[PDB]
This record gives sequence, structure tokens and C-alpha cells, in this order.
Amino acid sequence: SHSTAETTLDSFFSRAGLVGEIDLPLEGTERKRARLTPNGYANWDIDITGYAQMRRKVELFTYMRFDAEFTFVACTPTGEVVPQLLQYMFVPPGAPKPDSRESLAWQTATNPSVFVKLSDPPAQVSVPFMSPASAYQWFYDGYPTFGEHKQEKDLEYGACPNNMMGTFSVRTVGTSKSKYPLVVRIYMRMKHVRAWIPRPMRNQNYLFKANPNYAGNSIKPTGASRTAITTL
Amino acid sequence: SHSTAETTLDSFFSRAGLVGEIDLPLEGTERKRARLTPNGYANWDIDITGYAQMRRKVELFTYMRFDAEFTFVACTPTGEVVPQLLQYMFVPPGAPKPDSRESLAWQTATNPSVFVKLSDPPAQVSVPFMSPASAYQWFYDGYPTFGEHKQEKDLEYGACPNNMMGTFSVRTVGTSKSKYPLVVRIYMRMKHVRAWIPRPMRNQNYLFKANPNYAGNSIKPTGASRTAITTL
Amino acid sequence: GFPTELKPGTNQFLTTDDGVSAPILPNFHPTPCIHIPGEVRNLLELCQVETILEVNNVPTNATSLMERLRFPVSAQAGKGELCAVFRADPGRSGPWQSTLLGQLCGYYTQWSGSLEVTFMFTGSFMATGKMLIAYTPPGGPLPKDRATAMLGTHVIWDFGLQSSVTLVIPWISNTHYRYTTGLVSIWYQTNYVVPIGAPNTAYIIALAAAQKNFTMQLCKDASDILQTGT
Amino acid sequence: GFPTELKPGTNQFLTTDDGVSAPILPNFHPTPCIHIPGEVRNLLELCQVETILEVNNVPTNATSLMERLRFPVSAQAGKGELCAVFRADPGRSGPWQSTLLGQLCGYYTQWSGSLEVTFMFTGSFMATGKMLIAYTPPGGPLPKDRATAMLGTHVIWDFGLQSSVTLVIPWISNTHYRYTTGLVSIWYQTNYVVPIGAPNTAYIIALAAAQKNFTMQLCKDASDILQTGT
Amino acid sequence: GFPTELKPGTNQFLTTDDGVSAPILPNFHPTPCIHIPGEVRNLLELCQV
Amino acid sequence: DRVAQLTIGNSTITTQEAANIIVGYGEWPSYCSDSDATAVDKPTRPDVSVNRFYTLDTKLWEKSSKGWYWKFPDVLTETGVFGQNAQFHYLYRSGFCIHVQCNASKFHQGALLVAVLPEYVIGTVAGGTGTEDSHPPYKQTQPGADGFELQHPYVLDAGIPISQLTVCPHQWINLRTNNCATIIVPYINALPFDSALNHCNFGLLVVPISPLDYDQGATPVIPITITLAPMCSEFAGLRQAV
Repeated sequence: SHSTAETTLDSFFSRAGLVGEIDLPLEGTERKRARLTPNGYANWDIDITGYAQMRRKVELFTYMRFDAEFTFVACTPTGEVVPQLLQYMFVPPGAPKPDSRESLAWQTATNPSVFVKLSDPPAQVSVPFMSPASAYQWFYDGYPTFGEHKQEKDLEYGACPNNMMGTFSVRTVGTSKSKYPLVVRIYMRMKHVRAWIPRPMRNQNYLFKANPNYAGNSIKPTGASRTAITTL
Repeated sequence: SHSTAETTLDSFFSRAGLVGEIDLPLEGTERKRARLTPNGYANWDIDITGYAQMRRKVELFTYMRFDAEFTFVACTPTGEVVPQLLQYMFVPPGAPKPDSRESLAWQTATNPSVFVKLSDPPAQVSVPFMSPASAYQWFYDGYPTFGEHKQEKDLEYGACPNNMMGTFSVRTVGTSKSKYPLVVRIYMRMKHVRAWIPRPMRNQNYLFKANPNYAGNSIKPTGASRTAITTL
Repeated sequence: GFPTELKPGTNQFLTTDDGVSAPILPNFHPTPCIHIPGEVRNLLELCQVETILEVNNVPTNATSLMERLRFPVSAQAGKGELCAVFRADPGRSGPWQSTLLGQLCGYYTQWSGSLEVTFMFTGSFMATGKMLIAYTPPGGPLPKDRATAMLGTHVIWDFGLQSSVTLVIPWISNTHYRYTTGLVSIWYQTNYVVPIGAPNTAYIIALAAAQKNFTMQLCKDASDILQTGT
Repeated sequence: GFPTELKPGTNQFLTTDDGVSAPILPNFHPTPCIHIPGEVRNLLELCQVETILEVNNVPTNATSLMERLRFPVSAQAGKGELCAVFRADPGRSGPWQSTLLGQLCGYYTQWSGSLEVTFMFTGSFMATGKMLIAYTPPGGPLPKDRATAMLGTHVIWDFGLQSSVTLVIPWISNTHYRYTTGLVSIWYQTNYVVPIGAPNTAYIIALAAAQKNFTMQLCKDASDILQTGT
Repeated sequence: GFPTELKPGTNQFLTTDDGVSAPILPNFHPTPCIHIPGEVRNLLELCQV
Repeated sequence: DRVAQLTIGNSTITTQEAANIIVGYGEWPSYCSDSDATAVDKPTRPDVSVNRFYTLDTKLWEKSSKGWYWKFPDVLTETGVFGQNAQFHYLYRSGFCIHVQCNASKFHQGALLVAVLPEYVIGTVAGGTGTEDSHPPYKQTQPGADGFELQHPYVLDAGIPISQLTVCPHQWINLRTNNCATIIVPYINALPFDSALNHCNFGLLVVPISPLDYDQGATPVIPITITLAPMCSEFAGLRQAV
């Protein structure tokens, strides 16, 4: 034995994973369109669980803190590259997202935008630790809204809005629709990771994104033995 | 908290905003052509208020001083990129602008020009602080022409010609018209910002670019209460 | 022959990217700076300046717009509540939008710090009486009466002291914003007292600003208008 | 004019490449770290924490799932074998999958080091008796009887000592995996002895963890699920 | 904004070119060298046998 | 022969048992030298009145008990003077000395796992076989001083394996060996202060891992008594009316 660096949180967490994949077709008899339901422009909220194995992984801890490197690989659904100009716009948590291709949100300077071609190598940017709190939080045993208690007209329980990281709004530049069917795949890499309160690793299938709900058909991590006394 | 750097003038003012958008189509039955009405070449005066929110922002102060970084993103109205060679020519304030595609102004060396392709990444240049005065001036309580006084049949009050920053003349290189419909979008980022006399922030809708005129329907910043004694 | 590999995201144009681009006029020498008496280097300087707080944001007539900068007492009133109150929410819709601080918060997303509110009594010299200015922290409801308002943080303001009442609001926060605000109530401790010849109604002007521990975070352009090309 | 040749593999995007990319918000200053009481900096900290070892991975009913964390003795049994040998195979299918150690190995390819397994007797205070705990190194077969198990590495555990039996497994390795595991056996040295009034059946809880010499190598994501989009 | 001109023979792949390329597994730590009794560092050692 | 007294309420106790006292994450509760402005109206640090020995109603352990949990500070949120402070303040911060004790004979049997899990979010059933997202009521998320019983101890009612609950601050209560357990909890949050009534910083789990047993004739239910004392409780906020 010599080095234990592969079990640091950075080794464990840091590599670019395929988070989402935006789909931008042409016009015709196809459906749906979409996607993610852009009549001509997609809004994608930053969700680190876009990468499948990531949720169970990060839920090993209660609090986390990190930067994020985003990379944008764009092509036609055949993987062809075509001369099209794209806009990747970052909408910070507090800001309003575009609701159309003609939305004023697209020209709002405080939404940093990236203007890159498909012929250009994939775009790449860094997002800092965005929370108003001191750390992200995959578990919030309570109710964020501070009203007057005995009132839960909502089963909102367990959500924490301090984890909002922002939004990426994808678009082909121009006033007219693009001549090419496009796909934009978003990759994310966690950078400066710190984690705090370790907890048991997810034991059952996930049912919902926002809560630890499980099905009444509880299952074991594994039960291969016919009896404690045998081993085959 | 720890740092107050986001409220410095540079943080407040410095990011590339979409100032203007020059439009260059082909020939046929359309209207208008234009734009900004070029029978084959566009002249665009540097107007920092091209970006909508920018005027109210800078009018927080009376005097300002800065550099400007301009970026030119060019494409077809579909956002397609095409093999076209462009000329962006900077016409310094004192200089005569081109009046045709054949103007000698295009070859006047003291008008710095940029020759870049659409296939090339967007062009980028910096314009220095251009005023003959010590600072720019969003408010000029007086009359720039110094003739002799009771002489006012010219609507000039309030304008300052010392703020002239120059002109960008956009054009496709060549003696023959371009084969492609083009759009040139101009972005500006203020760089080394200093500001001097703070003043109340614009309270009413703007009516005109050159003066603070307002309509007789004066409106309040907001009056949501039905009375001071309630809180809805 | 210096070996080089171009990394992902080269030919991209990021609108917030801060690099050095080619100067258009290398030989041009800009007019040198002279000294100009006022200068601002950080917006927090402006946030620390008292501006008029439109507590009375009730009339919407062009001719009654000046009435939002004041709010009166009067000998008419008993010993109940003068005016309910501006949630200590400098960035939210309401009275605070009249202040430079509120308008500067409109260009940002998060803020945190302490606030000062100065109340100025512009009544007659001969006028006298006591008001109870009370602060109710977030989550709490408006105190039902003067008596229960008195049990919390409050200042009893007499008109032997003209305006030298500055209420200080301990802490404001946007850990959530992207009854969760403070409450600064004003009550009649006593009725309004005047001799013969003194007006039976007087007005208070409220001025507000942030303290030096106040900071704002995420820049964000929101707006009203700017003229179209015609 | 600085001369440059672009080397093979420029415009490529390598998902594991570690470079510095353009900050999307150069002027943004993230909320400063406060101190949070628990912090982990290396997963090996978690591998060193005893978690319950489901030696009894036999029942598969929702109502009987809690029975896998225990495994009993009883006065019934003679002097033969209590329960077979959880192969000392923290990364393989079986009992070890209940432990945090086993689940953490699932995110890696290779591991090597020593292991501890603590057995806790949760019987009556009045209960007494001796168990023989034996470890069999890889390649070796399960010892045919108690007598031949005694000839190897073993601990004789009496209930004058509650749980202070922690068996140490010398070494585990994955030089091959991408009878080749250790073997830990539990035998009745003596029968289970109780007086009148004491339950004739008691349960043992097994806790396991890795020692500080334990290391894992090649990172590798394996999984169960995560919810689909609707 | 650092000025650069790309010289002839950039995008070429020379099979004898010796540069440094991106590591596929940056966080991976290879099994450390142990001592092995025989070692050769130059083929001329074998020519002399 | 030892009687430990702190305040107005007094308790008789054996300590320190099999494994001494467990200090969660090796960190004692502290006041907050750091947070946050700091302003004049800043925290109100009471004791020893508020920070006293609170003893909850005893729970009865049965052969069939699945386990219980409590949420902090929700348990004391309506109890005595601490309950008063937590309700009529805006910001809250505290540590806790949690003490769990059994009374059983040398002829009784069993093992409890006593653990502390920060941000203990509950998940209920979505149908025995199905996907209906219903979220737990207040009676289950914030069960008050009376606590709540686990429906599925194996998954800690949150799809999370109890076999690994020992990653959390814990102490075993093995009737054979010891009858009591003590856990010390520091304030744990991503903020220095939070809402006492809307956020439960942690949950306290008490789960039988080895079931209670006895021959018939012995007392069929074993009492589990819980005494807890806040340690560096800190109340900012100010005035409030619920």
C-alpha cells in the first residue's frame, strides 16, 4: 500500500457526466416537440441527478459544496456537424427565464450567454457555488416556507430551494428557424468538493426526485443464502 | 459576509450587452431594405443605450469615463454560418462616413477596419475614451453652440456632442453583392469605469433618446396599499 | 514549433469573459483625467444615503403623488395605530421602491445587513405628543394593540425630540427570495396635542438607508423602458 | 507572432480532463463556508466504521427483513456448527452488502487490507456458554468439524465477555477479480446454558469494518435506479 | 489576446513525435514499482553477453 | 449512590456505562463566536432555567416493537420554558445532551440501537406496489414530545438501510451489558441559525435490533426513559405571537 488519493471526495466525484440532452428538431409531422418542450428554445434547470448514478452517490452525505464545469456537445441526431450558430444562456437562480424565442430574456446582459458554432469545439464554462447558504443540502427535514405552522395545504416537505443552481437556456441564434435538426448534450464535472454529514446509502429504488419515498414492497440489499449454514 | 466586490462600478457595468443588430439581406420583393437602412452597407453610430437597461443604469451618475470592447457576431437569419468576408470599419467622431458602397471612405486608412470571415470566431476590438472633455456627460444643462443667446428656434437644449464615440460601418467585402442574407449583432462591454456625480434614478418612462422628457401622466414607483394602516 | 493543444471551449464568445482585445487606435491618447468633486467607486456608498421612504404609497393621482412622501398624525385620532407598516423588505414591492437603496436592490438578487429608518416630525413647534415605534421580527404577526407592541422592541418618541429618532433594523436577508419580513409599527402613545392657533394635523417624513454592514450579491437587470427607434 | 504548432488531440473533449475553464460569473462571490461539525475528506474514513453485517441473509419477506441483522444460538443446538462462513469478501455478493464497507467497494474495482468483525451477544445476563470463532484463509476448505477448526486461527468466546470479541481478518485482495476468499466460522464450543426464567434463544449481532491499512483503487459506477422524467 | 501565428505543420500527426498528451485517468495511481532482480536499460548490455 | 443535578429537575443515573459518553462528530456544543452580523439585538443565551433536565413520557418496549423516533427541536417545542423560547423567537440554535435509559431485569433480553441522524427526512409508502407520491403529515414528520413509531425499521422509513445507521453518532443499549446510553449533539446546519418550528436539525432513533425477550411471568414490557438537556441553546429572533 502506498497511495490513498483515489478515495478522496474529488477522485470519487470529479469527472464529466452526461447530465442532460436537449433535442431541437425541424418542422413537420413529428411529435413531440419539445424537447425539453421548446416550441423553439429549451430551458434546462441545472440538475446534477441528470447523470443517473449521481443521486445515490451524493446522498452519501448530508451537506455538500462544489463548483461545476459545464461542457456542451452539439450535433445532428446522426452525429453530423453543420454550420449553425448556437446560444447557451445561463439564467442565475433569481432571474426570470425566457418563455418564447422572442423573449427579452435572451438579450438580458446579466444572463451570461455563450455564442458558439457547432464547428467550434464544445463550449465550456464554470459555475461557482451558487447557494445563499453555506452548503448544498440533499436532505431538509422541515418546511422552508416560514408561515404559521398548522397549515400544510401542501405536501412540500423535504424540499430545499437553497440548492437552486441556475438554468441553461439553449437556442439557435436567429430570427428564422434553423435548417438543421440539432441535439445538445450537456456534461457536468464537480470541481472543488467538500461534504459533511455521512449517512446510509440508498437501499431501495427511487420513486420521486424530490423525496426519499419508497414502495411498500421493501427489498433487501441481497439474500442469496438458503440458510446461514451453507455457502454455494 | 466578507466581500463587497459585486457592487463596484466594474461589476455593476461590465458585461457584454447586445447594443445593435445590423441586417443585410439579398435582392427581391421585400421591405424594407434597410437595415440600418443600407442600400448595400450599414452605418451604425455607437449608442451605449442600444442595450435597453443601460441608459437608466449609467444615468445614475452625471459624469462617466470608460473604455469599450466591441464584439461582432455575424450569421444568416437562420443562424447559419456561410463563407463570406466582412469589413467592419470604425469611423472616428470627426471623420466623414461612407454614403455608398463605393465611397472612398471604405479605403481611407485612418478609419481602422476589421476584415474577418463569418467562419472566423466573432471579431473583437477595444475603443478608448474618445471625448475631448475629461469625462462623458449624460446631462448637459445648457447650449453647446456658443453664439449669442436669445437665438432659440432650434430644439437643441440638453444635448452634448462631446459624447460622440464614433461609428461602425458594416459591409460585405467585394464589388458584387453578397450571395447570402446576413445579420451582424454588435455587443459592447464597458471596461475601465469611473463615475462621478450620483443623481436620482429614472422614475418615469423614457420618451426620447436625447433628453429626459416625460409624459403628463406622472406615475409612481409603486402604490400598492389601500391605506397606510393595512398590509396586504 | 512550440507544442500546443486547443482545449474545449476555444472559439466561443462568453459575454462575461474578461480578456484583453486589440485596441482600435494604438496611437490615440485619450483626454487626461481632471479632478471632479463627486466620485463613486462602490454602489454601497449610495445604499448608505438616506432617501425618502414612501410609507404612504396610497394615492395614485399625479397631483397627489407628493402625498406619498409624508404621512400624518392628527388630533382626531385616539390612541390606536397610526399606520401599519412597511415590511422591512428593501428589495420587495412597496414603500421601499421610493428609496435609492430599494432601486439599487432591484439591480441585484441577494442582500443582507442592517437598516436605519429616520422619522422626521414636521409639525408646529408648539405641537407635542408621543408615538410608539415598534419592530416586529420576521415570522411574527402585527402586534394586536399598542400594549403588546410595547412588550417587544420599541422606541417611545416624544416631540421634545424633533426627529432624532432613528430606528435600527437588526438584520435583513434573502436566503429564500429568488410574514417572512420584518415589521416596524407606529402607534399613538398619546393623542396629538396643540394649543389654539396650531394646526390639528402634522406630517411625518420617513428617511431610510442601509448601514455599512449591508451587502448585495447577484447582479440582475430589471427595468421599465427605453425609447424605440422612431 | 509567437510561433506555434498544434499537436495531435487538440479540439478533443476528454471527460476526465482537468483544466480551468472560463468562469460564467467572474464577479460573483459565493457564500463563505461556515463550520459544519461533521466532515469527510476521504471515503476510507467511512470504510473504517463498523456497520451491521447481515450474516443471516436468508429471509426475503418485508416483515422478516429485520431478522437479517441478527442470528441466534439457542439451547436446542448440540455442539456442532452455528452458522457458515461469510466469505471475507467485502465486495462480493452476500452478507457484506449490508455494510457501508461493501457498498463503498461497489463504487470501486480493487481493494486490499485487513478487516475487523465484531460479534455482539445480546442474550440474557444469566445466559452463559462458549462459541468458537474461526477464520479460514483463502484456498482452504471449510473445516469439517469443531475439532479441526480449532487447529487453525480461532477465538474461543465465552459469555463472561459480552461482545469484546473482534476477529481480525489478516488480508483481503483483488489481484484477480474483475475458494478464493477467506472463511469465518462460528461453532458451538459448548451448549447454550440458562437457568429457569431465561429465554432459551438469544441473538448475535455482527458488526464489520476495514482497518486503516485498507485501500481501494479503480473508480467505477454501478447502480440500482434513479427516477425517470415524469 | 496573446498574439500567435500557427507555423507550417501544426495539425499533423508525426508517429515519432514526442509530446505529452492528456492522461485518460488523472486520479488513477498505478501500482508502485517493486524491485525485480534483473533489469536492462540498454540493449548493448545484451550484445555484450 | 450518585444523583446528577443541573437545574430545578433532578435525575438519578448510572454513567458512564459500557463505552462512556458519545460526543457526536468529536465536537462539543459551543456558543457561536462567529455568527453572524454580529448585531446589538444578537443572541439571547439563557441557562440554567431553560437548559435543564427534561424527561419525556416513558416508552414501552415490547416483543413486537419496531422502533421509535423523535425530531429535534420539535420534541421540546411545546415543553416548558424551552418550548416558550422556541416558539416566540425567529432564529434558533442549540446543542443537546440526550440520555436514553432502560429498566430491565437480568432475565430480560435485547439490544437497542440509539442513533442521531441529522436532517432525518421521512418517506411514507406510495402504495405497497405502486408509485403515488403522498408526503407524511405533521403527525409523522414532527411527532412532538411523544415521538412516533417506525413503520418499516429496515429502511428507516426513508429507503435507507438501518444496517448502516452506525455511520451516525450512536450507542448500543444491550440489556445484558448496559441499561443506558448517552449522546452529545452539537448544532448541525448549513446555516448558523434556523427556524425551531419549521426545521428539525436532526432525528433521534431508538430501534430494537435484537428483539425483547423473556420467559412468561416476567414483566412483558420494558420501559425506555429519555432525558434530554439543551446545552448551548441560543435564541436570536426577538418577539412573536403565535
